[PDB]
Amino acid sequence: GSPEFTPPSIKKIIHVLEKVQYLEQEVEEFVGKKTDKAYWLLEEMLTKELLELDSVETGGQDSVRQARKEAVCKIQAILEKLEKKGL
Repeated sequence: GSPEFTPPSIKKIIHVLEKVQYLEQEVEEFVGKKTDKAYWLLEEMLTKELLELDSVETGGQDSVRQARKEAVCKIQAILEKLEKKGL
């Protein structure tokens, strides 16, 4: 048919990454607390997306390994930003 751009499964990497982008913007607002029930869930939701992306087994996919590592790094930046939003 046609070559097109962006494979089929790659779309998920975008879908998941798109989710992280929204989570980041939410953190900036999030006025939760380090010991708040929402904060736990807030950190919980972030870790959840990271757990989904870090669930692929793969084997010889450089594109996946690169995206997987980059995605996890993003969660790290937000995780700390939240640690200071709680208190």
